[PDB]
Amino acid sequence: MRVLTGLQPSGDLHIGNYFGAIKQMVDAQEKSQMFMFIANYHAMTSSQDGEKLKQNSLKAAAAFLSLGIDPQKSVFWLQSDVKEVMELYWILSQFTPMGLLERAHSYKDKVAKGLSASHGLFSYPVLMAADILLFDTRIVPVGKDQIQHVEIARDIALKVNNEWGEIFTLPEARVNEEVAVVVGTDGAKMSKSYQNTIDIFSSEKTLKKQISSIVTDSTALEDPKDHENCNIFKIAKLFLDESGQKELQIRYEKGGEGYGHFKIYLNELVNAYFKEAREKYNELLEKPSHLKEILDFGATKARKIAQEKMQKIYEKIGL
Amino acid sequence: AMRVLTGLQPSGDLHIGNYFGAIKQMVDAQEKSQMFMFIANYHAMTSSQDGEKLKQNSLKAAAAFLSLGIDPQKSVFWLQSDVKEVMELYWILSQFTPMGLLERAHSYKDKVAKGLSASHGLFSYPVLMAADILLFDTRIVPVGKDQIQHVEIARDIALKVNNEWGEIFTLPEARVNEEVAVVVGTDGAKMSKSYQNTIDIFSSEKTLKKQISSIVTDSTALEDPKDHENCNIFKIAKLFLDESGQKELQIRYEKGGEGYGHFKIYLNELVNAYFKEAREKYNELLEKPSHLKEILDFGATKARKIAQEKMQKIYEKIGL
Ligand SMILES: Nc1ncnc2c1ncn2[C@@H]1O[C@H](COP(=O)(O)OP(=O)(O)O)[C@@H](O)[C@H]1O
Ligand SMILES: Nc1ncnc2c1ncn2[C@@H]1O[C@H](COP(=O)(O)OP(=O)(O)O)[C@@H](O)[C@H]1O
Ligand SMILES: N[C@@H](Cc1c[nH]c2ccccc12)C(=O)O
Ligand SMILES: N[C@@H](Cc1c[nH]c2ccccc12)C(=O)O
Ligand code: NA
Ligand code: NA
Repeated sequence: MRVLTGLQPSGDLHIGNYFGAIKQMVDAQEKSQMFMFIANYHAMTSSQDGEKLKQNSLKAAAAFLSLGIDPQKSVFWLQSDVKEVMELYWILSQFTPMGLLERAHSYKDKVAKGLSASHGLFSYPVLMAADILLFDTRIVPVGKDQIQHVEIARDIALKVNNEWGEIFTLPEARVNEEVAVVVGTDGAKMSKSYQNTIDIFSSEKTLKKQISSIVTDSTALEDPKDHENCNIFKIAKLFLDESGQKELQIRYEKGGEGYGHFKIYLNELVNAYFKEAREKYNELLEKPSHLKEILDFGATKARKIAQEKMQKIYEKIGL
Repeated sequence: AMRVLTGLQPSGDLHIGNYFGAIKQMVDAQEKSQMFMFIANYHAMTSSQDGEKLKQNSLKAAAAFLSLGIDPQKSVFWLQSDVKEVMELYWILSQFTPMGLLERAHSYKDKVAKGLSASHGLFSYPVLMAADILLFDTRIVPVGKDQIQHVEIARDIALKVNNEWGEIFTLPEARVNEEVAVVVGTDGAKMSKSYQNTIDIFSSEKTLKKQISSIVTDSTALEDPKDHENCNIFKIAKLFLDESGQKELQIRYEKGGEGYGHFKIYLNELVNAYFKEAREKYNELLEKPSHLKEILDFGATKARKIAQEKMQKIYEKIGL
């Protein structure tokens, strides 16, 4: 069962991304050969500022490598280096009823929040179907809002298979509901669109600003504090084993220590936890030639698989 | 010396109406125009996914146009799918294409109006066509009224792109070719495949004999003078005859003593001799695939160099 994950290059990774998905992805690499790609063609649907898009791609590559993606075990590349996905995209469009795409909620949702009503935004799910189907993907790890896109991919595969014979694997979404939802600085679900994030690859000065923004109770410094509902505790939990959690909890219930101290402590836990990844990340961005090499290594492996599939597709479509 | 670009998407068998109505003009434009012509095989995928047939149609189309006069040395002639850059450009242009432009395309509207369901491919092809045009800095796109809106769409995309990124694309213009003398079919009506009134270029002599035999004549006795002004044999023969050739035929008509059966026999001789070289070349290109490939490969290298230069500029703007 091939697992394939496309990764958005847009924006800074935050601890919610890390504990909610990335860590699981990294720890799954010994279980099977996993496929992961930075989806920079898809990033063009929300911006055409090339200088920014290009840096976003480099940074995303460096972030995921530094967080534990192993290019030896896995197949990790930049979407735009394997150009076969473009041709399959066009071929798959001949099998995609407009009806299927007009219904898609993701286009409506993105338009409603201000994105441009463009052909690229509308066509987003077809290109993603090409990503999935080109590599005979069985399982697509996604957030809940990308489930329908995977479903669209499958519907397309069914239409192709019905016409051409069983040439595509039928993909299914995998969402993990087991995972804790990481609260942001305001108490709501941590997300970039809420600007309530604690970012992984920021300077200590920047991280301090973020942690300081965390909303808390009005409870006096002297009085016992409720750990169960405290955002700081809730985030600290991510960095603490059983004893450390209890030790912090005990500081909460004693009084004489304030949330300002708890924030100081959280800064320490966060800086220490991602210390190694941050240095690796800055190290990769400092010498971009090594990053290009890692990405090229990954592309070579993905391209071989893509080229094998395209040869079969070429037979069916007459290329 | 403005660049003229035409995508070619033939269907069924080519007939003398396609030839004298469009192809000859295109062939003759080569010496004094900068002509780019491609077999639009990506676009043919919108109405068929029968790969076996699609592959053959492409080979036949390339062989046919080469046989009838496309000069690979003078012009740039290639198979669309050999220059893959066009797919990448198509995706980039989609980001600059508002939905309303494509929703208003008649090719999509007409389909939905007659009840049918449309594929994303049908909806999206004006964008791919815009990529075809813009990739090569086309100034002039020779098209049928059919296609005017598509060129306008390509023009709107280019303007949007240029507004965002600078001088990236040349603004293309449609050229409707006017107003070419219609070719009469075997039945008196305009020759067309829909009517089954055609005379085909690359058929067997048996099939040509059959088509010519079907030409509608008048009931005039064998020996009597024939009226060349109303005769479809004569009207069709004119295409293959110079002014004094027609005159010699017309004398034969006015003289009498020769029947329409004999004029049809004559018409066969004219058509077979006129296309003899093209047919032999056509068949040769299909029987020895390597020769056609060499020619298509050459065309593709000339077009690809231009496409690569455009993409280098595009890459700087989109971050690739
Ligand atoms: N606050 C969060 N808590 C748990 N998981 C999260 C959180 N934010 C993102 N994820 C995970 O990361 C993925 C979605 O990332 P994404 O939506 O692009 O980032 P963002 O939160 O900024 O909007 C999903 O797998 C989701 O499970
Ligand atoms: N009878 C004709 N006389 C003049 N030109 C023609 C004729 N039939 C076709 N053409 C030319 O050939 C081109 C393609 O026509 P096409 O759609 O292949 O014909 P049909 O109606 O047989 O399908 C047109 O752009 C037109 O200019
Ligand atoms: N749409 C995905 C990114 C993506 C692109 N192609 C994919 C293929 C498979 C899985 C995910 C993707 C996201 O928003 O995160
Ligand atoms: N759409 C054209 C063929 C075509 C594809 N791309 C083009 C670019 C320019 C001119 C024509 C084309 C037709 O139906 O005949
Ligand atoms: Na978000
Ligand atoms: Na017709």
